[PDB]
Amino acid sequence: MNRSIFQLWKPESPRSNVNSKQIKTMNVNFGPQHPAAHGVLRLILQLNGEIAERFDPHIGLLHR
Amino acid sequence: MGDAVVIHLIQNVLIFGIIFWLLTWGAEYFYTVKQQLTKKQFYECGFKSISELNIQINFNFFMLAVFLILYDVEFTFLFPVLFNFSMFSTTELFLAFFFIFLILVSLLYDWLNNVLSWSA
Amino acid sequence: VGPLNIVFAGVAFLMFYENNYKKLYLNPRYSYTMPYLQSAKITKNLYEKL
Amino acid sequence: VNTAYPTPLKTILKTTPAFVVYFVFGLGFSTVIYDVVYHPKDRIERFYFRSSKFERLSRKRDEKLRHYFKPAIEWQPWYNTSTNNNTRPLLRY
Amino acid sequence: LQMWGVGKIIEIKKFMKRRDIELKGLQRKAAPFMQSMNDVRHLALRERNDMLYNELLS
Amino acid sequence: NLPWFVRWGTDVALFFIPAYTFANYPTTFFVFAAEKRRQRRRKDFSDVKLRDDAAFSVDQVKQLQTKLHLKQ
Amino acid sequence: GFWIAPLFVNILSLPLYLVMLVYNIVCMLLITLVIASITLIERKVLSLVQRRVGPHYVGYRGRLQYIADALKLFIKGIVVPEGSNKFWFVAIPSAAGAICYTFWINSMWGPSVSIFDLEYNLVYATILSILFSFCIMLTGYFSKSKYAFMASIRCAILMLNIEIFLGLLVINLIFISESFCFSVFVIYQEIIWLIFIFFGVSGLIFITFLLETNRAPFDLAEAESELVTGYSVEYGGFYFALYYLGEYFHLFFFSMVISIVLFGGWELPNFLYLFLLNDFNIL
Amino acid sequence: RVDYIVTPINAVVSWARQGSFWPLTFGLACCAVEMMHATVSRYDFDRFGVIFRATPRQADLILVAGTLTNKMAPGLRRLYEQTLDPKWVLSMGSCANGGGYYHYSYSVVRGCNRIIPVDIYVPGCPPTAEALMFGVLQLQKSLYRQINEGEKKYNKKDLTY
Amino acid sequence: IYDDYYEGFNNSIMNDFTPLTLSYYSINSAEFIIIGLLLLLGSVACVNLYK
Amino acid sequence: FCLLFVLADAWGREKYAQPYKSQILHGRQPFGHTFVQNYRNQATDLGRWNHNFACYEKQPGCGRDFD
Amino acid sequence: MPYFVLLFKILIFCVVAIATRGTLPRYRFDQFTQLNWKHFIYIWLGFLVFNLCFVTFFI
Amino acid sequence: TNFGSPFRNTDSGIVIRDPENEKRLKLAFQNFWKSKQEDKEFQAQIKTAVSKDTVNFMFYASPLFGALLGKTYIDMFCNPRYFYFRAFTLSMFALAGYCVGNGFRNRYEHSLYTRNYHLFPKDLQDALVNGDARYCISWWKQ
Amino acid sequence: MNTKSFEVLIHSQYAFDVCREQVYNFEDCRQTDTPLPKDPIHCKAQAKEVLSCYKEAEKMDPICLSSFNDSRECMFKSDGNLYNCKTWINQYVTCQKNPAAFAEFLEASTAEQLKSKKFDFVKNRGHSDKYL
Amino acid sequence: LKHSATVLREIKKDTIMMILFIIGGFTYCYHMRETRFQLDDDFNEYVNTNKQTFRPIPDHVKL
Ligand SMILES: CCCCCCCCCCCCCCCCCC(=O)OC[C@H](COP(=O)([O-])OCC[N+](C)(C)C)OC(=O)CCCCCCCCCCCCCCCCC
Ligand code: SF4
Repeated sequence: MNRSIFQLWKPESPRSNVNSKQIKTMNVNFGPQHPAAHGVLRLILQLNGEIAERFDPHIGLLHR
Repeated sequence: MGDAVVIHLIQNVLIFGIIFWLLTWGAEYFYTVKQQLTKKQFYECGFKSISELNIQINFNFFMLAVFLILYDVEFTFLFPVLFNFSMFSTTELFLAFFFIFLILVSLLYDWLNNVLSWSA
Repeated sequence: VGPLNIVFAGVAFLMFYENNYKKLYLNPRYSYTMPYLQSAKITKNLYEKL
Repeated sequence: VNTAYPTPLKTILKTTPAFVVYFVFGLGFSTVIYDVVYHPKDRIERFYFRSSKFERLSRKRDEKLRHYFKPAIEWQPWYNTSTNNNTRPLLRY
Repeated sequence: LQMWGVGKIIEIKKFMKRRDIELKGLQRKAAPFMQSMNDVRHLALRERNDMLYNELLS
Repeated sequence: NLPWFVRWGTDVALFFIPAYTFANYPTTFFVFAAEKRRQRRRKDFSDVKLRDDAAFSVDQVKQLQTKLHLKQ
Repeated sequence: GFWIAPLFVNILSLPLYLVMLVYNIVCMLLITLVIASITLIERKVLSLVQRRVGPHYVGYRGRLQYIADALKLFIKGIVVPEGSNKFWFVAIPSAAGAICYTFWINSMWGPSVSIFDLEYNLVYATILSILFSFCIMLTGYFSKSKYAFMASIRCAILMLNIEIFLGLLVINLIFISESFCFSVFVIYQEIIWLIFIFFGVSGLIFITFLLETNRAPFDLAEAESELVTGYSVEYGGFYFALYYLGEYFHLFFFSMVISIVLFGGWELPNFLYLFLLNDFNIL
Repeated sequence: RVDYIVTPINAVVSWARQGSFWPLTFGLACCAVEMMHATVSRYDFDRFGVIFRATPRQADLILVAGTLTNKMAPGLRRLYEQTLDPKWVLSMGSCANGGGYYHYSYSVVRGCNRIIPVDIYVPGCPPTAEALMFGVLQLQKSLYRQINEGEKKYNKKDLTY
Repeated sequence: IYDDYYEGFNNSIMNDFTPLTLSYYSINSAEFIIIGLLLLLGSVACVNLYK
Repeated sequence: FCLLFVLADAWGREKYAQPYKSQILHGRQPFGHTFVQNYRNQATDLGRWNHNFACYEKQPGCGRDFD
Repeated sequence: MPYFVLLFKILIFCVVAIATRGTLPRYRFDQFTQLNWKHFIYIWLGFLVFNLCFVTFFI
Repeated sequence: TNFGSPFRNTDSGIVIRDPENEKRLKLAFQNFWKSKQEDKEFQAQIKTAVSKDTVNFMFYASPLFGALLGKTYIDMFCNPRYFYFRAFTLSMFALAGYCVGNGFRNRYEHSLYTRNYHLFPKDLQDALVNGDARYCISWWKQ
Repeated sequence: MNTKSFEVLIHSQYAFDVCREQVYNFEDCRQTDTPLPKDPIHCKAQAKEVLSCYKEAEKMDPICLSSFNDSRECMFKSDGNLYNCKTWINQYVTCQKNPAAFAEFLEASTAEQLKSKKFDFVKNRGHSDKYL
Repeated sequence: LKHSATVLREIKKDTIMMILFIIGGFTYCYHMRETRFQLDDDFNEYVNTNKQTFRPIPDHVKL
C-alpha cells in the first residue's frame, strides 16, 4: 500500500480551527447497565465516529 | 410492478395495522402507568444524558457513500446488456467488457489512494 | 341545510344516477363491470350479453 | 430389550413440534394464496409476461373485443356519460 | 463446475429455442386467420369513423 | 417389540401424508366442484357447428363412445 | 327495478372490496403465524446448539411460546420520551409495520403462483429493503439515544455494503435467467441448481444471505454486547414487536428468494441422480 | 356484565405475561455471575420463557443482583423508573436485600428496597442458580395470580361487581 | 385494438430491456462509453477532492 | 486469461458450420436489429425484406413455411 | 404442489441462518466495508466476466 | 429424463403413464426397422451424427476410463485402509463414466430418430412426434 | 367471428391445411418491404375470403368433439401455449382430416388413453418450459 | 514453512493433478459444446422435414 498516516491521525494546533475538533463529540457513557461494562463501570467515552477518543472510567460504583 | 391492486393491498395493510392498534389499546386496558420523574426521559445506561438534540456523527465514510452512488449507477447501466445477452454481438460484447474494465479500474484507483477506509 | 347545498345534492345525485344508468342500459354488456347486476354465467361464444 | 431412540436423534427431535407447526402455518398460507389466485380464474393464470408476443396477443384479444371494440362499434353520441367518469383509454396518454 | 453449469444452462436455452421454433411454426399456422379477423374488425371500426367524419365535415 | 425407526417412521409418516395430501389438494372439498365445472366447460354437439357431410352422426358418435368406455 | 338498479352499482361493488380486504387480512395473519413459528424454531435450534431444552413450559412442552411472546408484547406499556418527537416516534414503527407486511406480496410459491403479477420481484425486494432500512435509520435518530443513533449509523453503513453485494448478486443472477421474475429462475434449475455455477462464490452467497437478513456476523445495528440493544433501545412493547417481526419477515422471504434463485426453487434435488438420468426419452 | 369478558381475558393476559417474562440484563457482582449461571444450559430460563433484554424498555423484571452503592442508587432508581409497566423487582443476594456483608459500610445503600420497591427477595449469598430459578418461578406464579386476587365481591348472581 | 400477429409470432423478445440494449449498446454506445469514462474521471476527481 | 481463451476459441470455431460459428464474430440478433442495421446497407447487401417471415431474402432459411 | 418443497428449502435455510447466528462472532462495520470494497466486489465482477466468457464460449 | 422428448413437452399439464402405448410404439418402430433391414438403399440413406461403433465404444469405455481415474484418485490421495470412502469415490467415478456413456447412447438415439425423421411413413412420423401409438395401428397390431 | 381466441387457434391449426390458397393470397397481398404492416384496407377482400373459408372449416365432424374438448381444456389450463397442447391439437386435426380413420384411431385405445384428461400445469410442469 | 520432502511431493502431486483436471475439464466442455451442435443439427433436420416450401416475395414489393 501507500502512506495513509495523515488520514490516520489528527493533531491539534493552537487556535487552529482545521486542526481542532470541528464536531460535537459524542460523549456517551459506557454506563453500568451495559452488557459489556460488567454492570459496575461508568466509562465516559468520548467518541468520533465510534472511534474511542477519550476515556474517563468512573469506577467505585461497586466500592464497598 | 403491480397496479391499483397493489395500492388496495397497501390500504389493506393499513387496515391490518388498525387491527393491531385495536389489540394494543385493549391491552392498554390491563395496566396503569404511574408518572415518574425519569420515566419519560432518555435512557443512557442508568444516568442522565448530557445531550438531547446535538448528537452528531463524524461520517468518515462519505467517500464510500459517493462510490456507492457511482457504482450503483454503473450496475444499473450494466443491467440491460445482461438482460438481453443472448443477442450479443462484437459491438455489445466489447462495450460490456470495456464498461466492466472501467468499473474495475475505478475501484482499483479508489484502493490505491486509501480512500476506502476510515479517516481521522 | 341550505338552498345551494340542496342544489349541489340534487346535481350530484343526477350525475351519479346518470353515470350508473348509462353504464347499465346504454352499453354493450359483454364485459363484467357491474357485479350482481350483470350475470355470472360462463360464456361459450365470444360475445354473450352478461 | 431397550429399543430407545439414538441420543442425537432425540436431541434433534426436540425441535420437530416447532417444525411441524411451521409447516402447518406455511402450508396454510401458501394454500390460501393458491386458492385466492385460483378462484377468479378457475385455474392458475400464468403471468402475462411469461408468454410469447403472439400468445400475449391471443390471450387478451377477447378482452379487447369485449371491453373496447363493442363499445366503440355500437357507440352513439348520447351513450357517453355527461360527467367525466368515462372509460379510460387502453393506452393512457 | 462454473464452466460446466454455464454449458448446461446454454444447452437448456438451446432446447428451449428448439421448442420456440416449433411453437413459432404453430403460431404461423394460426397467424393468417387471427390477422384476418383483426383486420376485418379494424376496418369495420374505420368505416364507421369515416362515415361519421364525412357526415360531420360535409 | 417395535424398532426405533419403525416408531420414528410412524411420526414422520403422520407428518408427511396429511401434509402431502393437503399440498396436493389446495382446494379441499372443492375439487369435486372443479371437476363439475370442467365437465360443464366441455362443449356438446349443439354448442358447436357440425359439418353436414359427416362420416358419423351424433347418435353414432355417442354409441361409439359408450362402447369404447371413453370417459372424456 | 329498471329505475332502482342504477343506484346500487357501487354499493353492490363494495362487498367485493370487503372480500378482498378479508382475504388479505387472512393472508397477513397466516404469514404472521409463520413468522411466530420461525421465532419458536430459532429458540429451539439455539437450544440444540447450546445443549439446552429451550421453551418447554409455555403451553405443553413449549408449544405456545410464540403466542405468549406476541401477546406479552401487546400488553407491555409504551411511553414516549418527552425529549423525543412524539409524531415520528410513533409513525416510524407504523411505517415499518406497513412496509414489513408488503414482503409477502413479493413471493412466489409455484409457477406464476403469487398474489400479484410482479415481473420485477428483485426490484421490489430491493425497494422494500431500502424502505425498511430508512425505517431503521429514522428509528435510531428520532429516539435521540446515542446508542440507538449509532445503531442507525451502523445500519446505514450496512446498506452501503448491502446494496453493492445484493446488486452484484442480482447482476450475476439475472445474467442466466434474463428476468426479474422468480419463476424464470426456477425453469433453469430442473436439471441442476444454480448453486453449481456459483459454487466458487458460495462463500459470498453465504455472506449475502447473512447480510440481507442482518444475522451474524452482520448482526450490526443490533450489537447486543456493543450498543446495548439495537435501534430499539427506547422502543418497547409492540413497536419492538413490529421491528422484530420485520427482521424475521425479511429473513423468511430472503431465504425464499435464495432458495428460488440458487437452490432449485420448488424442485426436488435431481443432481443426486444426475449420473443415472438420461437426456431425452425418444420412443 | 363486562366481567364476563375481562376475566377470561384476564387469565389470557396473565398467562401471556408469565410466559414471556423478560428481565433486564443488569448485574453487579457475584450475584450477577450466579444469575448468568442461571441462564446457561444446566438451568435454562428459556424453558419458562425468561430471556434477558438489554434495555429496561423491553424488560418486565428488574433483577437487582449485586451490591448497590451510594454512587449507584440514583442509577438503579432511574433504571426502575424507565422500565415500562407492568414491572416487577427481584432482589437477589444479601447485598440487594439488606446490605449483606457490607451493611456496615460507608458507601453501601444497605438494601435496594430503600431506593426502589422490591416485589420478591432471594436470600442467598450468592443464591444458587436453583434458588434464583425458584424465586423467578414464584414471582411468575404470583404475577399470574395478581391480575385477579378476588378483590371484587360477588353479587347474588355470582358475577363480580 | 389492432394487433399484428405476424410480427407477434416473428418476435422472440421476452423483456422490456430491448430498447435500452439497442440504445446503450448499438447506437448510443458512444454516449455509453462517454458516461463510463465520465464516472471513472468523476471517481478520480472525488478521490482528489477528498485528498 | 479467460477472455483471451474465449477469443482464441471463437477464432478457432470458424471450422464449424455457419449456424455453429462463434456469435462473437457472427451477429445473430432479432428481426428488428437485422432490418434496421442492414437496411440500405451495401456492405451486407441482403436484398429485399420478407415481411411475413421477418427476414431478408438473401439470409439463409428465409420464408421457410410448411408444405 | 411445489410450495411444499419450497417450504422445506425455506426451513432448511432458516435453520442454517439460526445456526450461523449461534455459531459465528460479529464483524465490525469498518472491517466488512474494507473486505467488501477491496475483495468481494472484485470477486463478483470477475465472476461476472467469467460467466460472460463462458456463455460466449457456449453461445 | 432431463429434457424429455424433443417433439413434445413430456408432461406438460397431464402425466400420461401408459406402459402399453410405449410398448406398442417400440414394437412399431422395431417392425419398421426390421422391414427395411434388407433394403440397401434405405440403409445407405440412414444418417447419424455418431456411428454405432463409436457409440458402443464410448458406452463401454467411459465407465472404464472413469473407473481408472477413480482408482488413480484413491491411490494418490486416499489412505488405503478406508474401504468405505475409497469404494464410494471409485463408484462415483464409475458412475460419472457411465453417465458419459449413457449420454452418448441417448444422443445417438436422438440423432437416429430426428435425422431420419423424413424416412418414416406419415403415420409413423405422427406417432413419433405425438407419442401416441394409435397413429400407426398397422405396425404393432399383428 | 363469434369464436373465442383459443378455439380460433385450434380451428386455424386445422384450417391452415385446407385454406391454403386463401392464406397464400392474403399473405401475398399484405407483403411489404418494411416490418411495418401494410394498411389493412388494401387486403380486405383477401381477409374476407380467408374468413369465409375459415368459417366453412369450423364445422367439425361430430366424432371430433371429444378431441376438440380435450384441446380446449388443455389450451384453457395452459393459458394459450400451443406447444404444450400440440398433441391434442394434432389429434383433433387428424380427426378432422379423416373422421372414419379417426374412428379406427379411437377404437384401438388403451385404458389410460380412455380416461378423462385433467390438466394441471402447476402440479405438472414438463421439462425446460421457457413460457411457464 | 520448511516443508519436508514428503510434503513437497504431496504439493507436487496435487498441483499436477489440478492442472490435469483443468485441462480435462476444458476438453470435456469442448466435447459438450460439440454434442450440443450435433443436437441442434438433428433438430433442424427434424423440423425442416415438411417445411421445404419457400415462397418468393411478390413483385409489388420493391428493392
Ligand atoms: C425526517 C425525514 C427524513 C428523510 C425521509 C426520507 C423518506 C423516508 C421514507 C421512509 C418512511 C418514512 C416514514 C413514513 C411515515 C411518516 C410519514 C411522514 O413523514 O409524514 C410527514 C407528514 C408531515 O409531518 P408534520 O405534520 O410534522 O409536518 C408539518 C410540517 N412542519 C412540521 C415542518 C411545519 O406527516 C403527516 O402528514 C401526518 C399524517 C399522515 C401520516 C402518513 C404516514 C403514516 C404511516 C402510513 C404507512 C406508511 C408506509 C406505507 C408503506 C407502503 C408499502 C411500501
Ligand atoms: S449478596 Fe453475596 S454473592 Fe451477592 S453480590 Fe453481595 S457478596 Fe456477592
